[PDB]
Amino acid sequence: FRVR
Amino acid sequence: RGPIAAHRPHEVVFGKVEGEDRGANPMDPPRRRVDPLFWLRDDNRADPEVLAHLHLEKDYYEKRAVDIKDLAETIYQEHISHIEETDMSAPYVYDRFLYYTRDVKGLSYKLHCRVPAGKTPGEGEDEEIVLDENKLAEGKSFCVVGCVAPAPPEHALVAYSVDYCGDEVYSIRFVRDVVADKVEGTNGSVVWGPNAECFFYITKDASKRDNKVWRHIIGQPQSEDVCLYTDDDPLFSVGVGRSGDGKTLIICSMSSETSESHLLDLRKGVKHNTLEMVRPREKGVRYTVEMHGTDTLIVLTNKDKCVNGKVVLTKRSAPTDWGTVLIPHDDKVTIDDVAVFAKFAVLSGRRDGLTRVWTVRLGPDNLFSSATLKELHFDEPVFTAHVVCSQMKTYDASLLRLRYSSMTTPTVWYDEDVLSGERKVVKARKVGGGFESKNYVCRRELATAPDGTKVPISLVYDTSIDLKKPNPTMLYGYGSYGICIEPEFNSRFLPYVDRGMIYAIAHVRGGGEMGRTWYEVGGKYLTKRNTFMDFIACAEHLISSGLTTPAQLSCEGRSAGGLLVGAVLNMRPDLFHVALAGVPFVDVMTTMCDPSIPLTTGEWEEWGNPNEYKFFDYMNSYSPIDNVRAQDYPHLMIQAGLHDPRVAYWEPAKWASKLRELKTDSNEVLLKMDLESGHFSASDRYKYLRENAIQQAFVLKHLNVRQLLR
Repeated sequence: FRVR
Repeated sequence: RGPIAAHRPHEVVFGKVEGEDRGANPMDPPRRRVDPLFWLRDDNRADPEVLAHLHLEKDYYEKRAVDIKDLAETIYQEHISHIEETDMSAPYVYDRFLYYTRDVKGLSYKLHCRVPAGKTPGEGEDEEIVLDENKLAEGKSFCVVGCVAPAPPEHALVAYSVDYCGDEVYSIRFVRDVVADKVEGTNGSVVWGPNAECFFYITKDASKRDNKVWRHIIGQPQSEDVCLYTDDDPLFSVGVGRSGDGKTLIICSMSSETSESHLLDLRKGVKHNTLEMVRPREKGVRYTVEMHGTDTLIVLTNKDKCVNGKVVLTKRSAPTDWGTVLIPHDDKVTIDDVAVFAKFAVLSGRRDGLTRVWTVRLGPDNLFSSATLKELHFDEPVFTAHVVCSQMKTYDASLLRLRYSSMTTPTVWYDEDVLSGERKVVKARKVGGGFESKNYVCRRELATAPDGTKVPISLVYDTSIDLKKPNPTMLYGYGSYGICIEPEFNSRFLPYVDRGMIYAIAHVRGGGEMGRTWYEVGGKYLTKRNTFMDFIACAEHLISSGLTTPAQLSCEGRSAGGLLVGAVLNMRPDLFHVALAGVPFVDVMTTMCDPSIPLTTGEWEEWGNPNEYKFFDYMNSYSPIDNVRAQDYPHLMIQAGLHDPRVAYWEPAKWASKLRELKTDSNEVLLKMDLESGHFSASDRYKYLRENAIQQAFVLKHLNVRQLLR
């Protein structure tokens, strides 16, 4: 919270 | 051989494109190139030609996965016997209640239960089952709950959010339909106003960006909700939170290198909507805000070249005055964030490449006292700790909740008195299957990067393997975003270490293990190639120190770590015999140029933006798909998910077809596509474990190790  | 998709010519453009938004300063005239496999992208996930191609791949996969079905089975059971099927979590005070989660032995989803303040947590007469995820998941392929939010004081209304396909868009609903309100298209976060009168949520956007914060009032059609805050800047996402005392709401914007906050007064009720700017965004400046009562703002920030952070103290009324510094910036200490309570604050961060945690008290003056900083003591030299904030529900509290772990020690949660120092266990994790810590040891080597830099390696192995000869090893990597792969306990690796293998985490730059700079200078933008070269360095160290040889060495990455895998197989494929890449970010140029793919504009401030001269060539030199070439690669399994809102399904799909197309070796490249799940899934079940088992099976198969040491 928010990524690869 | 294997499936190879057909080439259909499509030009992809890099630079300026009328009508589209390719960033502040894009190339002109633009550059073009052919991507013969562009078609594999369908935004609607419905194309017949595509779905067909995925069948071919599903066929190939199943056809080639027959002879590990039986080992993956022996390994699922190990998993189960390590997992503890009937369980309770670590119960925490939230108001007039103790809250906790529960698992039951046949069942795939947690229960969310509640017990009144002064009673005893456990299945019983006192226990109200707030949500039963199994009843939610009833005859559905996919089911994830984002949030379970009861409404302050009472906890009569409880709201929750649910995604049914995994593209990570949520509806918000209420338990047992006590009320009829529904909220569609949200990020999942629910934050409450006072007295259950209303709450706050966050809608997605074009390309699934979190760009808006809204109020929802009970008794109303979503259509009547008031949007409080938009950020229109494609580089940013909006966040939202509640102050300790719950009288203040916190709205922010976060790009990768820049922040902004606002405040809203909840003491003035549902029709009061005017915000209070904190410090206007200034490029390069990041900062996070936490309230103490209604007036004092406690700001963690990187301003004035304080890269690892400094925590400042200011007033609501003069919120740009940051001359008062509570905790000053230290070169060797990173501060990742603060939590603030009535009587103190927890700082979470880093020193010596391990997680650390400090506490700060008020003085006799009733104002925060620099001189009261205490660093919290832990027993093992190499460990992992975080404060659990999702369990600190009480502003007046004196007990602070921590999760503590090491690659040797199964997890513990426990309370600790901020003042006294004393540590009671709340829950210690039990591991069956005859496991014991004393069978394992974990030490830290250091590899040498081509530029002299020392890259840390964390490793664990069964104490009884022979170290006087090479051993089969798995080397795992991340390391983007500033995210650190922790040396914490994880049962998931027991199947490897139980068979005489060495499990190993490469702490590459891009990570934040060694401080914020390990990421911002070391591994990002025009120094992103270190991620890959540091990794390669760790692996050469493993070989020349004699721990392993490449025929016995494997590697694993996921998401951005998939990127790491794909680059590293492009460069030094000879170092590995077998390789896992789950949900792998690999079609870098193509995705990164295009604003419509769900995470691209955020990450123009991570890898760079290839619509720009500054970044085109560099990214090209490591983009995995773009660097596939005629040479041997090792056995590789790729795991993808159809509704993956983070790494698009088509990405690994192309990379798998291109590998098979160009590769001159004859090892297997299998690609597992769960058409039911997203990014994180594989699944939200016992099927997660099933999925994970084939992965280990595939590797152990290729390593030629099957036999436990007990």
